[PDB]
Amino acid sequence: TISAADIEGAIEDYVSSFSADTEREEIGTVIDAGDGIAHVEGLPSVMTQELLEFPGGVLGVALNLDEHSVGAVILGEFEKIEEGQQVKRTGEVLSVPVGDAFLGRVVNPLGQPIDGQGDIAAETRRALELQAPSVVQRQSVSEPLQTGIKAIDAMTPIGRGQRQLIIGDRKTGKTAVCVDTILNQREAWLTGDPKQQVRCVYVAIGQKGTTIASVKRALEEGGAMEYTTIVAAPASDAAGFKWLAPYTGSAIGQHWMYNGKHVLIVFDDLSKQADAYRAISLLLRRPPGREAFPGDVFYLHSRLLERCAKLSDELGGGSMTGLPIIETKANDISAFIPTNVISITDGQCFLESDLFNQGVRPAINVGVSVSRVGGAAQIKAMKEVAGSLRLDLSQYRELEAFAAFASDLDAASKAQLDRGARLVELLKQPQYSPLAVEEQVVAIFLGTQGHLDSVPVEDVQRFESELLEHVKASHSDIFDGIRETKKLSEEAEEKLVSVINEFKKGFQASDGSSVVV
Amino acid sequence: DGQCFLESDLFNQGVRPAINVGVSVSRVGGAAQIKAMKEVAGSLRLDLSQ
Amino acid sequence: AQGAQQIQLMRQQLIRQLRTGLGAEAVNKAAEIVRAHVADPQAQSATVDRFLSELEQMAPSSTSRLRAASRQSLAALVEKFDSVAGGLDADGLTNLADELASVAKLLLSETALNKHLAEPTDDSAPKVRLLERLLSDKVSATTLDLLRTAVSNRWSTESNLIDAVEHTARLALLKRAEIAGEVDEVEEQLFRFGRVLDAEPRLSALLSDYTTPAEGRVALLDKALTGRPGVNQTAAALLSQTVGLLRGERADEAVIDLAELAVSRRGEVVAHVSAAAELSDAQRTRLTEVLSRIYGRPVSVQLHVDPELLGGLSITVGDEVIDGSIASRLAAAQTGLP
Amino acid sequence: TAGRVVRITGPVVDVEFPRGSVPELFNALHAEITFGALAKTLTLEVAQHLGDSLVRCISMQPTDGLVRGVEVTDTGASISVPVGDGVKGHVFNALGDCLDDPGYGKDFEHWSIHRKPPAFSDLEPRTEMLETGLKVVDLLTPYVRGGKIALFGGAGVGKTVLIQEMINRIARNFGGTSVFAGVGERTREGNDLWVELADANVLKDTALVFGQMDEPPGTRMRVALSALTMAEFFRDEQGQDVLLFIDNIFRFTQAGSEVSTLLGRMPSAVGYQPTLADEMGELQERITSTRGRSITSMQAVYVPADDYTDPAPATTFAHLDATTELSRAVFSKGIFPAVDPLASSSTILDPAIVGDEHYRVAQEVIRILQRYKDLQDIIAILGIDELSEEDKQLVNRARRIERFLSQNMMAAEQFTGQPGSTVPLKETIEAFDKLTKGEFDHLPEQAFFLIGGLDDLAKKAESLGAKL
Amino acid sequence: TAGRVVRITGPVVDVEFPRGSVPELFNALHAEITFGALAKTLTLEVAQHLGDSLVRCISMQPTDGLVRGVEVTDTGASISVPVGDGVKGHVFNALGDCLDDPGYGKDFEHWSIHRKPPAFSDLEPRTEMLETGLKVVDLLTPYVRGGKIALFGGAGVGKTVLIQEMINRIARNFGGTSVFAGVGERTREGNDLWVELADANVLKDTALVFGQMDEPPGTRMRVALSALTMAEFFRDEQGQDVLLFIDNIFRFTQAGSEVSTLLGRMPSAVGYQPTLADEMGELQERITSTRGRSITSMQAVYVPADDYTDPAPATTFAHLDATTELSRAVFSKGIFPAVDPLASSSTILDPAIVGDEHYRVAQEVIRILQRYKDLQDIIAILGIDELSEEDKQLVNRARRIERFLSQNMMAAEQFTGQPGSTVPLKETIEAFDKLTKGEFDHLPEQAFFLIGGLDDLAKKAESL
Amino acid sequence: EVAQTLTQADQQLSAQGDQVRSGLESSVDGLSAKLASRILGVDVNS
Ligand SMILES: Nc1ncnc2c1ncn2[C@@H]1O[C@H](COP(=O)(O)OP(=O)(O)OP(=O)(O)O)[C@@H](O)[C@H]1O
Ligand SMILES: Nc1ncnc2c1ncn2[C@@H]1O[C@H](COP(=O)(O)OP(=O)(O)O)[C@@H](O)[C@H]1O
Ligand SMILES: Nc1ncnc2c1ncn2[C@@H]1O[C@H](COP(=O)(O)OP(=O)(O)O)[C@@H](O)[C@H]1O
Ligand SMILES: [Mg+2]
Ligand SMILES: [Mg+2]
Repeated sequence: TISAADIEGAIEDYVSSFSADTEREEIGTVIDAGDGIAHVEGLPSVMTQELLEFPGGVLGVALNLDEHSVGAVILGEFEKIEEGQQVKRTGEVLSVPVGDAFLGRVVNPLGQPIDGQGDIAAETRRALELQAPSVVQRQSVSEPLQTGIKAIDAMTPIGRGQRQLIIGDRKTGKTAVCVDTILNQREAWLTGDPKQQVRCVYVAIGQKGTTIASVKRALEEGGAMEYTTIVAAPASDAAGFKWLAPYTGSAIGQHWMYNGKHVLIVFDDLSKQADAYRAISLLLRRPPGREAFPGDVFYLHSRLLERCAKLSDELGGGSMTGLPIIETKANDISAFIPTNVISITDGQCFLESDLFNQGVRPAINVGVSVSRVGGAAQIKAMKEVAGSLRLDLSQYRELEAFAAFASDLDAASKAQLDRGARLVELLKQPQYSPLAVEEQVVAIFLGTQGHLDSVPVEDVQRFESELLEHVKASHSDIFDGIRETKKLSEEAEEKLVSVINEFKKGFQASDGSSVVV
Repeated sequence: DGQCFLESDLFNQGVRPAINVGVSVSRVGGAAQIKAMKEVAGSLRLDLSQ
Repeated sequence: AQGAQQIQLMRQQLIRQLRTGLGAEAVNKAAEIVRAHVADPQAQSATVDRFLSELEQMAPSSTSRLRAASRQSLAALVEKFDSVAGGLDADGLTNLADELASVAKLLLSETALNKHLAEPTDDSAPKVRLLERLLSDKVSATTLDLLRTAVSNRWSTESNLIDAVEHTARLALLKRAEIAGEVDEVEEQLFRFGRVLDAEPRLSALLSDYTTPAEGRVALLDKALTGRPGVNQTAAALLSQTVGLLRGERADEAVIDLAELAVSRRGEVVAHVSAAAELSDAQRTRLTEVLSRIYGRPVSVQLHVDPELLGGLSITVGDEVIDGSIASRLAAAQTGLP
Repeated sequence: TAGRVVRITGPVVDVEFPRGSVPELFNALHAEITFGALAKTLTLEVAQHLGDSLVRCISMQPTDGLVRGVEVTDTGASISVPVGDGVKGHVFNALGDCLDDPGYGKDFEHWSIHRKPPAFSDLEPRTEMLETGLKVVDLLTPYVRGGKIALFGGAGVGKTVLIQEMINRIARNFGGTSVFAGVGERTREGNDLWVELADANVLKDTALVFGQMDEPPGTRMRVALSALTMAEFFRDEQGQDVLLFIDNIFRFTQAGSEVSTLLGRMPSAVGYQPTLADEMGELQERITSTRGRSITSMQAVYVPADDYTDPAPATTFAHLDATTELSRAVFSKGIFPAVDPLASSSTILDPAIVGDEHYRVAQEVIRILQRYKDLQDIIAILGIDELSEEDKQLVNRARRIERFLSQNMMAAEQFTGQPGSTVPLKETIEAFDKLTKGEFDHLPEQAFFLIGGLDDLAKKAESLGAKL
Repeated sequence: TAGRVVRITGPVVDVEFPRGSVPELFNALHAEITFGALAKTLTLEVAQHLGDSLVRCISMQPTDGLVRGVEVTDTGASISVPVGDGVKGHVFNALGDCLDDPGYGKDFEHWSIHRKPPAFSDLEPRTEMLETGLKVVDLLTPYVRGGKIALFGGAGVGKTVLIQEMINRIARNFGGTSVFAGVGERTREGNDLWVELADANVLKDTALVFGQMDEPPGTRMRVALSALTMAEFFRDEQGQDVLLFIDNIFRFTQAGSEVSTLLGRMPSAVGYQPTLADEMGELQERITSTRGRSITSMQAVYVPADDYTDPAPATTFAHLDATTELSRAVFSKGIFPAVDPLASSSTILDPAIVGDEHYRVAQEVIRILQRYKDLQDIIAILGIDELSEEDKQLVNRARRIERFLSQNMMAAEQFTGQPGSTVPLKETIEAFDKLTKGEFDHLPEQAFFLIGGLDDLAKKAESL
Repeated sequence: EVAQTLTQADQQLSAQGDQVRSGLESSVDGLSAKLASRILGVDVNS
């Protein structure tokens, strides 16, 4: 029922209100151009990092300023640049629109929608290079950010305002972990309380377009597009777009954060951004260093990642949580960019191909993964249940060499071996299935209280799942108590124990045995 | 179109020519052999690799 | 719900497509309408008048390649030339310009001499002794003193020294023009020659090359461009001298620089104005006054008609342009439509 | 209004033009080499505007015999290649000239080889299996119809043999059009493929575009674009399913790196051009299926020096839906195809798409092979007899599984004399389920080497003195 | 006499000054970014004299929004930080600006951060021991007065509590002060340290200087010198013992490498700056004892790739006098401080320095602990009863020794009401000599937890 | 069901868009003249 009235009114309002009164403009000339870099003479009053307009609506960013000319990174359609073209200065450094209308949209590093869903109504504009919150503008990270992944939420917990690196080889399950976190934020979104809601920003750098589409489909299937924005800089985009995409996502998240909201931003992945920045720097003839990177690549990533902060109560108490992704080659965490990002972040989740092939999914290496925030980012129940996990798993890894000599081992060593095997089975989790904090608490309680000791290892997973189902269908009061009080009360604990024993009476091992007692 | 890899370790062992059978290959294969040789040496390289 | 969202989104997309098509058709129709409107030259005059009124409303506001040492030394040399030329006669000015051009060509030829005269050194008296032993009496007193001053000061690069000498020569000739009271004619001729050279790349390329003999190139310029009957003598002499002393600078660019220097000699600012058609005397006075007010300094307007303007004016001063072009308005309309 | 050559250095040529006649970037220019022995017409692609009306260009043909100051003509457009149904059944070079019939296709529609990729809103994930009949590929690295598939490997591990095998299995019974892009590969291989397609009767449905490793770097840079332009025409205009084969896509990157330093670009890490990722991204993002328009692309990716951490393959990995990684170790063990089952991957290998049974069997196979890889060093030093009984069982199972992943291929007969075989997906899943349970532990491992399905296994075991 | 910006390349800025007004090397120049969003005052540090009145400088702040030709003002002196007792209890950056109170200290005496080490004749030729009062450190890894102590430890090992304890002990026992230098400091961690020190009430005795991660490499390079200058004022003008904390020194080295790369210098081996050793020596030689006063430094050291032969740790360890390794294994046992007695070491645990009795007792303790570590595997797998009787005796003695190395720290009083203890060196030596002889093997294990000398041991023994 | 609804809605929208394109062709002249007058700066009915 498209009426021509709206089209006519819109075009009439455009034309009638169209005024292009002449304004004095500083203009330079393109003196040379090559592979995404244009050198432009003139523009004496241009600012460093200013945005420049080239004919045909092409955009550049002034990076190299010298007496002879200005070096400009072309943000797209570089083939349209020609020697002699007139370049205008916009008088503005890079900035992006920001507002609540960006939720559920896919935009490019300039904030322009690329999902084909029309315009985005911008609340305001934010410069990409605004300073991060100062040392005295923050408060200690204390609120948990539940990823829904038991391994992370128990071993390397993430708090709101924390920067947790996700580092590993390709195809180790990093994007899966980040997408699981974003999906897990859905219940908090449905709560409707801004103190619990988490707005998600997924920044895709260098990924092929179909991969970004697959990620968007995964988010939609879980209803995460309602509170998620995607900043996309696919592999076909200019190096400038790949360099700027994390800053655009950070600017949107910062607009939300400074208004008292809590934001989760994923950078997938910063290695591609570093490569794009290196390409730009080399094409600008800036001196190279190790791995040919410029002398400010660490500055690049550190300035990006220090904007993720937990703001003080004076500034609204908002927060932005960073989940940068780093792809290692042959698990070389000693490489330049992995070293920088590891030094920058507050904790690391190391994913490994060998663990993944062993069936340990998510393939997080609990031995080396760390979270410096630690228990401050956990609820009391998780702190209590997960206290012994680290030492138990370390002892299990120590004892694994004696798997076949269990008879020779004394009672304590054999018990530790069995407990560790069951705990490793417990930390396994299927993809696209985050768990609520109460369910994670109950599962870890099963693991660490010996209630899986009688269950065969090969059945542990199934047992857990079924048990978590059973409670959710008949004893949800346990989950409700955990969620409301954030601790496992003694009465709730004993009720859970009785429920576990009855369910064990009801459960069947895959080998036809009995799991009772 | 293929390579004959020669190793000093094989040479010192008495394998002369010291052709490393596993990583040495001809990209033309049986087309470069007479029928009798192709018949008697069809799977010799794979057999020696195994 | 996802399906309903998709249906609504496709409806909105079709609405957007219709909007874009309607806007494009409207822009084309308006372009034809304005093209018809500018058929009458009175329409062009009216558009220029409106743009000049806008400029009158527009609020006012406020060589660079030389490095520090070279720029300071050239400043000293030009000040010395100004002091020398306090009362110099026109014939003396012509002779001084010719002698300075000869010295510049000599420095170009004697690469070792130029390098030894250009190497920075704190002391200057030995340089003066060398210069005197070279051409103490061959040239007049004024030229010898000017060369002494030039070699005294410090030059960031060797080439700059030659440039300095050439600059002096130009100034001398311009001074002669000032004495002749014909600087307007020389400026007009220089701008005309620069414009024709810019529009004639082949002659500019042939004249710009420095490998061919200088005398032959000057003769070619004379029998081709500057030997015509209706040419100012002073402008022709200046152009011939600069082409004979070209170190590699492009001929059209060199002529434009010469015209810029000639106008700057009066303190004016050269404003390049593109128009749809030639302006009137009242329009020219209005434009000159308004440009001077906007930039404060007096402005000399070099009108350059172009038919694609369709109206208004496109003014360029320094590195800053005011684009009253109607074509620019059409481009804005064609790029601003949703 | 014509330019002139100013500087010549290898394949890079500087050309000076008059004011306002500087050709746009990527424009094709023409120059003459008049020396009798090497007389020809150079096609130069404008690569950079150097300023002062100078342009740096890459020569598409060898510059031997080129003279400074010769006239350079601007065509006003990029390199363009013929498009249409007429290109099917013919062999072209990077410039669109018909090799097997010179002058053919000159009257066809011509498309510029430089083109923007599909808009993001037009992109659609593909999650449909493309059954091949190869056990390892079908089980552990299932290919995607309409998706991007790559074969990674070092020199001489079987990338080309597997490409020919997939042409035999997929293209032979393909309804739509096929495009093969020989990019910086052996001319002998190109001739062999041409003859093989002619004999198989697949040539009539195939467009071949060859730029060989003997060509200058510019041809190796642009031949992939030419073939992709033909494939893009088939996808967008004719609206039919397209099979695209590229061998070897790494040669595009290698030629780019070859000319990078002569173009004045400061080298990046490992001697590659600074623009490696951006150029590869443009080219790869053009190779894709849009909504309703399917291109199934299979690319051979050379891994320099077997180093999978090399920036070229590392950057290429991000552009694939499925990757079959060939290993030198597997090759040297005599296992063909030399697929590394632990390093290869596929995006559709999840229970939702392939089903619970397929996923579980594949994961069990991967787990067993990973454990065997872990135990190999211990077996080498201390011997198998020092392993636990369960580990001995797993080692035997893993050896049998790794042998059974090998297969006699149709394209491998020329190398072994054994005719190839094809295994249905259901049979593969059942056989590997049986293997992972130790149902064939009693058979010798040699019985599992280079065979097809379970019937072949039984026959070979009987020939070796054992009963399946 | 003011300059002007000519070239801008990231944090590298070229400035042209009049002929006779070129600033000296390392002079601080001021420029203005007037763009509203990014308005600020850039501090540039003159790095090179390029000739023709051009200088090349490193911007201490991001140069986004800077325009060519803007006026550049020479301050006439290098970066200068405020000094005096007024800097205690406040947080500063590498440029001397107070972060918790902008403008504070702008009127104090200001000292240039580039200073020479003490004259060769003014150096103390004889090494001295810094009696901290902690049993483990004093006995096994004595700290050198005016020396350098590397600190190793992951998260959740007590490193922050150890730093607070050292602040307490230098302020109380030595009547000194502390300067914390957060090099490459994470802003979250800097804020956490600020609040923690304020809560523990030791902030009044500490001056915090933060060069944050999100700042260009220049400030991360110069923050260590700034903190060292404050400490040097405390040592030389106030005649106080100073304890300087550097975290992380490797980040200082890496910032130096980044600056060297930005200036176009050709990298040395493994990509480090050619002057790596020179920079490290310039920083470290200023930390010494002189005229009876000293600056003792405890520096967190990062070892790339865990490769101790890497040029950065290799150059750093040329100046370190002691090493303290904090281990999660010790921490889990409840032993505080969680110093690994076997991994930690000191270069002055030599009879010629600490005395023969001290060395003998320390060696006996180390031997017992090493044998216990060796028997740990048998204990864990085969069981304790599997061991011989002598092995059981040594296990008991080693357990008592290792629990006795724990101490009730002053910083721990904020967690448990019990205050801290200071064990004199002689008391520690004699107590551990008695313990190694097995004269307390009959006492309960818990009696050796978190106590001071022998009097506390007896008091807790009677309590059990 | 979603696919069937999508195709039917696509056909309906295409038909409606054809109708709207036919309808809107009358008012382009007036708004184009208004745009020309605005850019020219003089109100011209033409
Ligand atoms: N918890 C999990 N359980 C099972 N499979 C998983 C799990 N997490 C990820 N996967 C699978 O592992 C493969 C790699 O996952 P993912 O793409 O998230 O990894 P990545 O490291 O981000 O990869 P890439 O290098 O392609 O960016 C995919 O098949 C994904 O389905
Ligand atoms: N399936 C196979 N069976 C037997 N031999 C093979 C097989 N695949 C490859 N080979 C051998 O390995 C060589 C390398 O194969 P090819 O793919 O042509 O090289 P590349 O791997 O470098 O592309 C072949 O020439 C052939 O001799
Ligand atoms: N001596 C001690 N007594 C009581 N608690 C301690 C002691 N040492 C450390 N802790 C506890 O251990 C934790 C260590 O954290 P922190 O001091 O930040 O060091 P790190 O940075 O190594 O984690 C602290 O939260 C503290 O409560
Ligand atoms: Mg990923
Ligand atoms: Mg090949």
